[PDB]
Amino acid sequence: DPELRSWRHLVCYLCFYGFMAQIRPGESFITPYLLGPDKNFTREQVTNEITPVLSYSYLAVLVPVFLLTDYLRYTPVLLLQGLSFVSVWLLLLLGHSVAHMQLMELFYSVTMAARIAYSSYIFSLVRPARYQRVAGYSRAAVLLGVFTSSVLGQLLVTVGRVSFSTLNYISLAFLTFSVVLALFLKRPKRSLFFNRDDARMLRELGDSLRRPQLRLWSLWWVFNSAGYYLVVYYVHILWNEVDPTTNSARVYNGAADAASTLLGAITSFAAGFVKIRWARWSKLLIAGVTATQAGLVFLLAHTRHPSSIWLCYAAFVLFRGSYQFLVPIATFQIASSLSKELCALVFGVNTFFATIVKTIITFIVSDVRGLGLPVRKQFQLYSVYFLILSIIYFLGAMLD
Ligand SMILES: Nc1ncnc2c1ncn2[C@@H]1O[C@@H]2CO[P@](=O)(S)O[C@@H]3[C@H](O)[C@@H](CO[P@](=O)(S)O[C@H]2[C@H]1O)O[C@H]3n1cnc2c(N)ncnc21
Ligand SMILES: Nc1ncnc2c1ncn2[C@@H]1O[C@@H]2CO[P@](=O)(S)O[C@@H]3[C@H](O)[C@@H](CO[P@](=O)(S)O[C@H]2[C@H]1O)O[C@H]3n1cnc2c(N)ncnc21
Repeated sequence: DPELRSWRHLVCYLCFYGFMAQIRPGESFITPYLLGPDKNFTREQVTNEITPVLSYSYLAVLVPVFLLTDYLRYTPVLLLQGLSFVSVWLLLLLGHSVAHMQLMELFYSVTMAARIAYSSYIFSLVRPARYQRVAGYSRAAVLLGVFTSSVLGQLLVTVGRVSFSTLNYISLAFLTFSVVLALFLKRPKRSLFFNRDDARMLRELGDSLRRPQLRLWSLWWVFNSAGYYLVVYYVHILWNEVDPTTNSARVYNGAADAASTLLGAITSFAAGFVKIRWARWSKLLIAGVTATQAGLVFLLAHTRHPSSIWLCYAAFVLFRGSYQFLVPIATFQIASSLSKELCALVFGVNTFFATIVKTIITFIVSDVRGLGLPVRKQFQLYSVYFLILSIIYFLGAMLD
Protein backbone atom coordinates (compact mmCIF):
# COMPACT_ATOMS: atom_id res chain seq x y z
CA ASP A 1 0.00 0.00 0.00
CA PRO A 2 1.69 3.20 -1.18
CA GLU A 3 -1.18 5.51 -0.18
CA LEU A 4 -1.16 4.39 3.46
CA ARG A 5 2.65 4.55 3.38
CA SER A 6 2.52 8.18 2.21
CA TRP A 7 0.54 9.69 5.09
CA ARG A 8 2.53 7.64 7.62
CA HIS A 9 6.08 7.99 6.30
CA LEU A 10 6.03 11.24 4.29
CA VAL A 11 3.23 13.55 5.47
CA CYS A 12 4.07 12.67 9.07
CA TYR A 13 7.66 13.58 8.16
CA LEU A 14 6.92 16.98 6.60
CA CYS A 15 5.01 17.83 9.77
CA PHE A 16 7.92 16.53 11.83
CA TYR A 17 10.61 18.35 9.86
CA GLY A 18 8.50 21.51 9.69
CA PHE A 19 8.15 21.29 13.46
CA MET A 20 11.83 20.58 14.14
CA ALA A 21 13.27 23.06 11.62
CA GLN A 22 11.67 25.92 13.58
CA ILE A 23 13.18 24.79 16.91
CA ARG A 24 15.83 27.36 17.82
CA PRO A 25 15.53 28.08 21.55
CA GLY A 26 18.20 30.77 21.47
CA GLU A 27 16.73 32.55 18.47
CA SER A 28 14.89 35.04 20.67
CA PHE A 29 18.00 35.37 22.86
CA ILE A 30 20.67 36.33 20.32
CA THR A 31 20.76 40.05 21.15
CA PRO A 32 20.69 39.56 24.97
CA TYR A 33 23.52 37.08 24.40
CA LEU A 34 25.61 39.53 22.36
CA LEU A 35 24.99 42.46 24.70
CA GLY A 36 25.52 40.35 27.82
CA PRO A 37 28.83 39.59 29.52
CA ASP A 38 29.40 36.47 27.40
CA LYS A 39 30.32 38.15 24.11
CA ASN A 40 30.61 41.66 25.65
CA PHE A 41 29.52 43.82 22.73
CA THR A 42 28.60 47.44 23.25
CA ARG A 43 25.15 48.52 22.07
CA GLU A 44 26.81 51.03 19.74
CA GLN A 45 28.48 48.02 18.14
CA VAL A 46 25.31 45.96 17.58
CA THR A 47 22.83 48.62 16.42
CA ASN A 48 25.25 50.30 14.01
CA GLU A 49 27.79 47.65 12.99
CA ILE A 50 26.18 44.18 13.30
CA THR A 51 22.40 44.44 12.80
CA PRO A 52 22.58 46.62 9.61
CA VAL A 53 24.57 43.80 7.99
CA LEU A 54 21.43 41.68 8.40
CA SER A 55 19.51 43.99 6.04
CA TYR A 56 22.42 44.27 3.58
CA SER A 57 23.06 40.59 2.93
CA TYR A 58 19.29 40.02 2.81
CA LEU A 59 19.35 42.19 -0.30
CA ALA A 60 22.35 40.23 -1.57
CA VAL A 61 20.91 36.74 -1.08
CA LEU A 62 17.20 37.33 -1.78
CA VAL A 63 17.34 36.84 -5.57
CA PRO A 64 20.24 34.29 -5.56
CA VAL A 65 18.35 32.02 -3.14
CA PHE A 66 14.93 32.47 -4.78
CA LEU A 67 16.36 31.44 -8.14
CA LEU A 68 18.31 28.59 -6.52
CA THR A 69 15.37 27.27 -4.48
CA ASP A 70 13.39 26.58 -7.65
CA TYR A 71 16.30 25.34 -9.78
CA LEU A 72 17.46 22.81 -7.17
CA ARG A 73 13.87 21.62 -6.43
CA TYR A 74 13.73 23.12 -2.92
CA THR A 75 15.68 20.42 -1.05
CA PRO A 76 19.35 21.66 -1.05
CA VAL A 77 18.13 25.13 -0.05
CA LEU A 78 16.12 23.57 2.78
CA LEU A 79 19.41 21.81 3.50
CA LEU A 80 21.08 25.23 3.26
CA GLN A 81 18.44 26.89 5.43
CA GLY A 82 19.28 24.46 8.21
CA LEU A 83 23.03 24.51 7.61
CA SER A 84 23.25 28.31 7.59
CA PHE A 85 21.37 28.18 10.88
CA VAL A 86 24.20 26.06 12.29
CA SER A 87 26.70 28.54 10.84
CA VAL A 88 24.93 31.30 12.77
CA TRP A 89 25.06 29.42 16.07
CA LEU A 90 28.66 28.41 15.44
CA LEU A 91 29.68 32.05 14.93
CA LEU A 92 27.67 33.01 18.02
CA LEU A 93 29.65 30.48 20.08
CA LEU A 94 33.09 30.83 18.45
CA GLY A 95 33.22 34.44 17.22
CA HIS A 96 34.39 37.33 19.39
CA SER A 97 35.21 40.25 17.08
CA VAL A 98 32.70 42.50 15.33
CA ALA A 99 33.62 40.94 11.98
CA HIS A 100 32.61 37.51 13.30
CA MET A 101 29.12 38.81 14.06
CA GLN A 102 28.74 40.61 10.73
CA LEU A 103 29.34 37.20 9.16
CA MET A 104 26.79 35.80 11.62
CA GLU A 105 24.15 38.18 10.26
CA LEU A 106 25.14 37.27 6.70
CA PHE A 107 24.32 33.60 7.28
CA TYR A 108 21.21 34.69 9.19
CA SER A 109 19.93 36.53 6.12
CA VAL A 110 20.28 33.31 4.12
CA THR A 111 17.97 31.68 6.66
CA MET A 112 15.49 34.53 6.15
CA ALA A 113 15.67 34.43 2.35
CA ALA A 114 15.18 30.64 2.41
CA ARG A 115 12.04 30.75 4.56
CA ILE A 116 10.06 30.46 1.32
CA ALA A 117 11.93 27.28 0.37
CA TYR A 118 10.03 25.15 2.84
CA SER A 119 6.50 26.26 1.97
CA SER A 120 7.26 26.53 -1.73
CA TYR A 121 8.31 22.91 -1.31
CA ILE A 122 5.02 21.45 -0.06
CA PHE A 123 3.35 22.94 -3.14
CA SER A 124 5.77 21.32 -5.58
CA LEU A 125 5.78 17.97 -3.75
CA VAL A 126 2.24 16.85 -2.99
CA ARG A 127 -0.62 16.38 -5.42
CA PRO A 128 -3.03 19.32 -5.89
CA ALA A 129 -5.97 17.15 -4.82
CA ARG A 130 -4.38 16.34 -1.44
CA TYR A 131 -2.55 19.67 -1.17
CA GLN A 132 -4.96 21.44 1.18
CA ARG A 133 -4.85 18.58 3.68
CA VAL A 134 -1.05 18.32 3.68
CA ALA A 135 -0.22 22.04 3.68
CA GLY A 136 -2.87 22.57 6.35
CA TYR A 137 -1.13 19.97 8.50
CA SER A 138 2.30 21.33 7.55
CA ARG A 139 1.67 24.98 8.42
CA ALA A 140 0.12 23.81 11.69
CA ALA A 141 3.50 22.22 12.41
CA VAL A 142 5.54 25.31 11.51
CA LEU A 143 3.33 27.57 13.64
CA LEU A 144 3.54 25.02 16.44
CA GLY A 145 7.29 24.80 15.87
CA VAL A 146 7.74 28.57 16.00
CA PHE A 147 5.61 28.90 19.14
CA THR A 148 7.10 26.06 21.18
CA SER A 149 10.67 27.04 20.30
CA SER A 150 10.26 30.38 22.05
CA VAL A 151 8.54 28.60 24.95
CA LEU A 152 11.39 26.08 25.17
CA GLY A 153 13.81 29.00 24.97
CA GLN A 154 11.95 30.82 27.73
CA LEU A 155 11.56 27.93 30.18
CA LEU A 156 15.27 27.12 29.96
CA VAL A 157 16.10 30.78 30.68
CA THR A 158 13.40 31.72 33.19
CA VAL A 159 12.40 28.44 34.87
CA GLY A 160 15.38 26.20 34.13
CA ARG A 161 17.89 29.01 34.90
CA VAL A 162 20.28 27.75 32.21
CA SER A 163 22.81 30.33 31.05
CA PHE A 164 22.74 32.10 27.70
CA SER A 165 25.88 30.31 26.50
CA THR A 166 24.55 26.87 27.43
CA LEU A 167 21.23 27.71 25.75
CA ASN A 168 22.94 28.10 22.38
CA TYR A 169 24.50 24.66 22.85
CA ILE A 170 20.97 23.33 23.30
CA SER A 171 20.08 25.32 20.18
CA LEU A 172 23.00 23.59 18.44
CA ALA A 173 21.49 20.22 19.38
CA PHE A 174 18.25 20.91 17.49
CA LEU A 175 19.90 22.67 14.55
CA THR A 176 22.34 19.81 13.95
CA PHE A 177 19.35 17.48 14.28
CA SER A 178 17.38 19.45 11.67
CA VAL A 179 20.24 19.38 9.16
CA VAL A 180 20.02 15.57 9.20
CA LEU A 181 16.24 15.82 8.80
CA ALA A 182 16.69 18.05 5.74
CA LEU A 183 18.82 15.33 4.13
CA PHE A 184 16.03 12.72 4.22
CA LEU A 185 13.38 14.96 2.63
CA LYS A 186 11.66 13.67 -0.49
CA ARG A 187 12.81 15.81 -3.40
CA PRO A 188 9.81 16.90 -5.49
CA LYS A 189 9.40 15.82 -9.09
CA ARG A 190 8.68 19.37 -10.29
CA SER A 191 9.11 23.04 -9.42
CA LEU A 192 7.44 26.35 -10.23
CA PHE A 193 9.67 28.03 -12.84
CA PHE A 194 12.59 25.90 -14.02
CA ASN A 195 11.92 22.18 -13.46
CA ARG A 196 8.42 21.78 -14.87
CA ASP A 197 6.71 18.84 -16.54
CA ASP A 198 5.16 21.03 -19.31
CA ALA A 199 6.29 34.04 -21.57
CA ARG A 200 2.67 34.29 -20.44
CA MET A 201 3.82 35.69 -17.08
CA LEU A 202 4.66 39.02 -18.71
CA ARG A 203 1.25 39.02 -20.41
CA GLU A 204 -0.90 38.20 -17.37
CA LEU A 205 1.05 40.79 -15.38
CA GLY A 206 -0.25 43.36 -17.86
CA ASP A 207 -3.77 42.31 -16.88
CA SER A 208 -3.22 42.03 -13.11
CA LEU A 209 -1.26 45.24 -12.52
CA ARG A 210 -4.36 47.20 -13.57
CA ARG A 211 -6.28 45.76 -10.60
CA PRO A 212 -7.01 48.23 -7.78
CA GLN A 213 -6.32 45.77 -4.97
CA LEU A 214 -3.11 44.40 -6.47
CA ARG A 215 -1.85 47.97 -6.87
CA LEU A 216 -2.79 48.80 -3.29
CA TRP A 217 -1.53 45.81 -1.30
CA SER A 218 1.72 45.58 -3.26
CA LEU A 219 2.55 49.15 -2.24
CA TRP A 220 1.74 48.07 1.31
CA TRP A 221 3.97 44.99 1.08
CA VAL A 222 6.91 47.10 -0.09
CA PHE A 223 6.75 49.93 2.45
CA ASN A 224 4.86 48.64 5.50
CA SER A 225 6.74 45.34 5.55
CA ALA A 226 9.99 47.29 5.36
CA GLY A 227 9.08 49.15 8.53
CA TYR A 228 7.90 45.92 10.14
CA TYR A 229 11.27 44.23 9.62
CA LEU A 230 13.14 47.22 11.02
CA VAL A 231 11.24 46.87 14.30
CA VAL A 232 11.73 43.12 14.80
CA TYR A 233 15.48 43.31 14.12
CA TYR A 234 15.91 46.19 16.59
CA VAL A 235 13.31 45.61 19.32
CA HIS A 236 15.66 43.25 21.15
CA ILE A 237 18.33 45.95 21.23
CA LEU A 238 15.70 48.31 22.65
CA TRP A 239 14.63 45.92 25.41
CA ASN A 240 18.30 45.61 26.36
CA GLU A 241 18.47 49.41 26.53
CA VAL A 242 15.50 49.66 28.90
CA ASP A 243 16.57 46.85 31.27
CA PRO A 244 20.28 46.15 30.66
CA THR A 245 20.53 44.03 33.82
CA THR A 246 22.49 40.90 32.84
CA ASN A 247 20.63 38.28 34.86
CA SER A 248 19.45 35.66 32.27
CA ALA A 249 16.24 35.25 34.29
CA ARG A 250 14.40 38.60 34.03
CA VAL A 251 14.73 38.64 30.23
CA TYR A 252 11.49 37.46 28.62
CA ASN A 253 12.46 37.72 24.96
CA GLY A 254 11.11 34.22 24.37
CA ALA A 255 7.85 35.12 26.10
CA ALA A 256 7.40 38.04 23.67
CA ASP A 257 8.17 35.93 20.59
CA ALA A 258 5.80 33.15 21.70
CA ALA A 259 2.94 35.44 22.75
CA SER A 260 3.38 37.33 19.48
CA THR A 261 3.14 34.03 17.61
CA LEU A 262 0.06 33.03 19.62
CA LEU A 263 -1.47 36.44 18.92
CA GLY A 264 -0.16 36.07 15.37
CA ALA A 265 -2.23 32.89 15.10
CA ILE A 266 -5.36 34.54 16.51
CA THR A 267 -5.54 37.69 14.38
CA SER A 268 -4.48 35.64 11.37
CA PHE A 269 -7.42 33.35 12.13
CA ALA A 270 -9.60 36.44 12.57
CA ALA A 271 -8.37 37.90 9.28
CA GLY A 272 -9.78 35.03 7.23
CA PHE A 273 -13.29 36.20 8.14
CA VAL A 274 -12.63 39.73 6.89
CA LYS A 275 -10.51 38.53 3.93
CA ILE A 276 -13.20 38.99 1.24
CA ARG A 277 -15.74 40.94 3.31
CA TRP A 278 -13.61 44.02 3.94
CA ALA A 279 -11.92 44.11 0.52
CA ARG A 280 -13.78 47.32 -0.36
CA TRP A 281 -12.50 49.36 2.60
CA SER A 282 -8.98 47.90 2.43
CA LYS A 283 -7.44 51.32 1.79
CA LEU A 284 -8.84 52.45 5.15
CA LEU A 285 -8.12 49.10 6.83
CA ILE A 286 -4.41 49.74 6.26
CA ALA A 287 -4.52 53.20 7.86
CA GLY A 288 -6.38 51.86 10.89
CA VAL A 289 -3.59 49.37 11.60
CA THR A 290 -0.57 51.33 10.34
CA ALA A 291 -1.55 54.14 12.71
CA THR A 292 -1.87 51.49 15.43
CA GLN A 293 1.63 50.37 14.48
CA ALA A 294 2.67 54.04 14.50
CA GLY A 295 1.66 54.30 18.15
CA LEU A 296 3.22 51.04 19.30
CA VAL A 297 6.57 51.86 17.70
CA PHE A 298 6.38 55.20 19.52
CA LEU A 299 5.42 53.38 22.73
CA LEU A 300 8.63 51.38 22.42
CA ALA A 301 10.53 54.65 21.93
CA HIS A 302 8.76 56.25 24.91
CA THR A 303 9.34 53.66 27.65
CA ARG A 304 12.58 54.54 29.43
CA HIS A 305 11.93 53.24 32.93
CA PRO A 306 13.34 49.73 33.57
CA SER A 307 10.38 49.03 35.88
CA SER A 308 8.06 49.13 32.85
CA ILE A 309 9.87 46.68 30.59
CA TRP A 310 6.77 44.50 30.81
CA LEU A 311 4.75 47.20 29.05
CA CYS A 312 7.29 47.11 26.22
CA TYR A 313 6.88 43.40 25.61
CA ALA A 314 3.13 43.99 25.34
CA ALA A 315 3.73 46.85 22.89
CA PHE A 316 5.52 44.37 20.61
CA VAL A 317 3.12 41.44 20.94
CA LEU A 318 0.34 43.83 19.92
CA PHE A 319 2.64 45.09 17.16
CA ARG A 320 3.29 41.70 15.55
CA GLY A 321 -0.29 40.74 16.39
CA SER A 322 -1.50 43.70 14.33
CA TYR A 323 0.90 43.12 11.43
CA GLN A 324 -0.17 39.49 11.22
CA PHE A 325 -3.77 40.65 10.76
CA LEU A 326 -3.12 42.55 7.53
CA VAL A 327 -0.98 39.83 5.93
CA PRO A 328 -3.82 37.30 5.60
CA ILE A 329 -5.66 40.13 3.80
CA ALA A 330 -2.51 41.22 1.93
CA THR A 331 -1.70 37.77 0.56
CA PHE A 332 -5.30 37.54 -0.66
CA GLN A 333 -5.84 40.82 -2.48
CA ILE A 334 -2.49 40.26 -4.20
CA ALA A 335 -2.86 36.55 -4.97
CA SER A 336 -6.54 36.70 -5.95
CA SER A 337 -6.32 36.37 -9.73
CA LEU A 338 -2.60 35.58 -10.02
CA SER A 339 -1.43 32.27 -11.41
CA LYS A 340 1.11 30.33 -9.35
CA GLU A 341 3.82 31.17 -11.88
CA LEU A 342 2.93 34.85 -11.40
CA CYS A 343 2.07 34.85 -7.68
CA ALA A 344 5.53 33.68 -6.60
CA LEU A 345 7.01 36.31 -8.94
CA VAL A 346 4.91 39.18 -7.55
CA PHE A 347 5.67 38.24 -3.95
CA GLY A 348 9.24 37.53 -5.04
CA VAL A 349 9.56 41.08 -6.37
CA ASN A 350 7.57 42.69 -3.56
CA THR A 351 10.03 41.20 -1.08
CA PHE A 352 12.92 42.45 -3.20
CA PHE A 353 11.41 45.94 -3.35
CA ALA A 354 10.86 45.73 0.40
CA THR A 355 14.53 44.78 0.81
CA ILE A 356 15.44 47.77 -1.36
CA VAL A 357 13.64 50.01 1.14
CA LYS A 358 15.16 48.03 4.03
CA THR A 359 18.60 48.68 2.54
CA ILE A 360 17.88 52.40 2.10
CA ILE A 361 16.62 53.06 5.64
CA THR A 362 19.34 50.97 7.30
CA PHE A 363 22.07 52.85 5.45
CA ILE A 364 20.49 56.23 6.16
CA VAL A 365 19.37 55.74 9.76
CA SER A 366 21.05 52.75 11.40
CA ASP A 367 24.45 52.17 9.81
CA VAL A 368 27.54 54.02 11.00
CA ARG A 369 28.27 55.09 7.40
CA GLY A 370 25.05 57.12 7.41
CA LEU A 371 23.64 58.80 10.50
CA GLY A 372 24.47 56.04 12.98
CA LEU A 373 21.54 56.55 15.32
CA PRO A 374 21.20 54.57 18.56
CA VAL A 375 18.18 52.32 18.90
CA ARG A 376 16.28 54.77 21.10
CA LYS A 377 16.44 57.58 18.54
CA GLN A 378 16.04 55.05 15.71
CA PHE A 379 12.56 53.98 16.81
CA GLN A 380 11.46 57.62 16.85
CA LEU A 381 12.34 57.68 13.15
CA TYR A 382 10.29 54.54 12.48
CA SER A 383 7.31 55.92 14.40
CA VAL A 384 7.47 58.96 12.13
CA TYR A 385 7.90 56.57 9.18
CA PHE A 386 4.77 54.64 10.13
CA LEU A 387 2.81 57.83 10.81
CA ILE A 388 3.91 59.23 7.44
CA LEU A 389 2.76 55.93 5.92
CA SER A 390 -0.45 56.08 7.97
CA ILE A 391 -1.50 59.51 6.74
CA ILE A 392 -0.82 58.50 3.13
CA TYR A 393 -3.33 55.64 3.22
CA PHE A 394 -5.78 57.65 5.35
CA LEU A 395 -5.72 60.51 2.86
CA GLY A 396 -5.69 57.93 0.08
CA ALA A 397 -8.79 56.16 1.37
CA MET A 398 -10.74 59.38 1.95
CA LEU A 399 -10.39 60.26 -1.75
CA ASP A 400 -12.76 57.36 -2.55
N1 LIG B 1 2.81 30.70 1.30
C1 LIG B 1 4.10 30.98 1.48
N2 LIG B 1 4.95 31.02 0.45
C2 LIG B 1 6.29 31.31 0.70
N3 LIG B 1 6.67 31.56 2.03
C3 LIG B 1 5.75 31.50 3.00
C4 LIG B 1 4.48 31.21 2.73
N4 LIG B 1 3.80 31.22 3.87
C5 LIG B 1 4.65 31.51 4.85
N5 LIG B 1 5.85 31.69 4.31
C6 LIG B 1 7.08 32.03 5.05
O1 LIG B 1 6.97 31.51 6.40
C7 LIG B 1 7.28 32.60 7.30
C8 LIG B 1 6.49 32.43 8.59
O2 LIG B 1 5.13 32.12 8.28
P1 LIG B 1 4.06 31.91 9.46
O3 LIG B 1 4.66 31.87 10.81
S1 LIG B 1 3.05 30.22 9.04
O4 LIG B 1 2.97 33.10 9.31
C9 LIG B 1 3.38 34.40 8.88
C10 LIG B 1 3.97 35.20 10.02
O5 LIG B 1 3.21 34.98 11.23
C11 LIG B 1 3.75 36.63 9.56
C12 LIG B 1 5.01 37.13 8.87
O6 LIG B 1 5.27 36.31 7.71
P2 LIG B 1 6.68 36.45 6.93
O7 LIG B 1 7.52 37.55 7.47
S2 LIG B 1 6.26 36.64 5.05
O8 LIG B 1 7.40 35.01 7.10
C13 LIG B 1 6.78 33.82 6.57
C14 LIG B 1 7.26 33.54 5.16
O9 LIG B 1 8.65 33.86 5.01
O10 LIG B 1 2.66 36.60 8.60
C15 LIG B 1 2.18 35.24 8.53
N6 LIG B 1 1.72 34.96 7.14
C16 LIG B 1 2.46 35.11 6.05
N7 LIG B 1 1.71 34.76 5.01
C17 LIG B 1 0.52 34.39 5.47
C18 LIG B 1 -0.56 33.96 4.84
N8 LIG B 1 -0.48 33.87 3.52
N9 LIG B 1 -1.68 33.63 5.49
C19 LIG B 1 -1.71 33.75 6.88
N10 LIG B 1 -0.55 34.21 7.52
C20 LIG B 1 0.53 34.52 6.80
N1 LIG C 1 4.80 35.43 3.37
C1 LIG C 1 4.83 35.25 2.06
N2 LIG C 1 5.89 35.56 1.32
C2 LIG C 1 5.83 35.36 -0.05
N3 LIG C 1 4.65 34.85 -0.60
C3 LIG C 1 3.61 34.58 0.20
C4 LIG C 1 3.71 34.79 1.51
N4 LIG C 1 2.56 34.43 2.06
C5 LIG C 1 1.74 34.00 1.11
N5 LIG C 1 2.40 34.09 -0.04
C6 LIG C 1 1.89 33.73 -1.37
O1 LIG C 1 0.47 33.94 -1.40
C7 LIG C 1 -0.10 32.83 -2.09
C8 LIG C 1 -1.55 32.66 -1.66
O2 LIG C 1 -1.63 32.70 -0.24
P1 LIG C 1 -3.04 32.78 0.49
O3 LIG C 1 -4.20 32.97 -0.42
S1 LIG C 1 -2.96 34.10 1.78
O4 LIG C 1 -3.18 31.43 1.35
C9 LIG C 1 -2.35 30.32 1.01
C10 LIG C 1 -3.04 29.39 0.02
O5 LIG C 1 -4.45 29.28 0.31
C11 LIG C 1 -2.40 28.05 0.33
C12 LIG C 1 -1.49 27.59 -0.83
O6 LIG C 1 -1.04 28.68 -1.64
P2 LIG C 1 0.53 29.06 -1.73
O7 LIG C 1 1.30 28.07 -2.52
S2 LIG C 1 1.11 29.27 -0.08
O8 LIG C 1 0.56 30.53 -2.40
C13 LIG C 1 0.71 31.68 -1.56
C14 LIG C 1 2.11 32.26 -1.65
O9 LIG C 1 2.64 32.14 -2.98
O10 LIG C 1 -1.61 28.25 1.53
C15 LIG C 1 -2.18 29.40 2.18
N6 LIG C 1 -1.20 29.92 3.16
C16 LIG C 1 0.01 30.39 2.89
N7 LIG C 1 0.56 30.76 4.04
C17 LIG C 1 -0.31 30.54 5.02
C18 LIG C 1 -0.22 30.72 6.33
N8 LIG C 1 0.91 31.24 6.78
N9 LIG C 1 -1.24 30.42 7.15
C19 LIG C 1 -2.40 29.87 6.61
N10 LIG C 1 -2.45 29.68 5.22
C20 LIG C 1 -1.40 30.01 4.47
